[PDB]
Amino acid sequence: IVGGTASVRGEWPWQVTLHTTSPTQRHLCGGSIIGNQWILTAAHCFYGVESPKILRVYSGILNQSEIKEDTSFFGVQEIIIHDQYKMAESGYDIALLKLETTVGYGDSQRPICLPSKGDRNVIYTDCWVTGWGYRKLRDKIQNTLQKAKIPLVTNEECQKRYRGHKITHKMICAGYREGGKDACKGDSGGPLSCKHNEVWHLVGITSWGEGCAQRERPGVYTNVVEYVDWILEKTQAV
Amino acid sequence: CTTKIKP
Ligand SMILES: NC[C@H]1CC[C@H](C(=O)N[C@@H](Cc2ccccc2)c2nc(-c3ccc(C(N)=O)cc3)c[nH]2)CC1
Repeated sequence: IVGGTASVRGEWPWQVTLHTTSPTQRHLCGGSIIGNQWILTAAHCFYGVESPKILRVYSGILNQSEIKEDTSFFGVQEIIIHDQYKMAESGYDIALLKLETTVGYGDSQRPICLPSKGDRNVIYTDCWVTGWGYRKLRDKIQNTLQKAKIPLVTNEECQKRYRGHKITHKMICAGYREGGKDACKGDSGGPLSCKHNEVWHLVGITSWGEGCAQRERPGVYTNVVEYVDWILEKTQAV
Repeated sequence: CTTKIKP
């Protein structure tokens, strides 16, 4: 996260750090708890991931230094990538991780609400991006989970900022015209969480952008409201 | 949450 500040423990209890153990263990992507055996994240995270056996989901983490060999984690039973997904820049950048065991909810880890189909018309003004990503273009994964408040941008305004790309209505953009605050490398897959009527909703999934926090280059996110039926299809299967 | 995820 560029231009953000340290989060407080328990501030974003749906936020997870997804690690890969191949070739060595490291943070791969962010993700969000949406159900007691489900993590919602970005499909591009899994480029070259041949098996869910190499994945570890850590919940209730503030600092990456909390993670050692003896730290508990959730194994991944299945990686479900949207079948229209080709690449982040073309959309459908959404995946579900079905966990091997159930997440016990509490003050350190709990799910975030998905948006309501009725709330596709609501105007969110309190949106935050979180993650352990870089704080500048050439950096390293941060120890402490960072946060930044960023305004949503209309699809029309985002399209002007991305000449040569097709910004679809299944994408949502966020950023300041002057730049300065944005997601950066290692934040992908994490949430764009918006507070409306005292409830937090998972509005976006960090997906792609041209650089980090540049002027007139907002971050592009998967527009979660457009995938609520896809999520329910995958999570509520008979 | 209005949108319910089955346990
Ligand atoms: N302004 C918008 C912003 C631009 C960066 C983008 C991002 O975050 N894009 C990912 C795409 C990717 C995901 C998984 C594997 C490989 C690539 C990324 N993560 C890293 C990254 C870098 C070091 C480490 C590490 N453990 O040292 C982990 C991940 C670099 N890029 C989010 C949106």
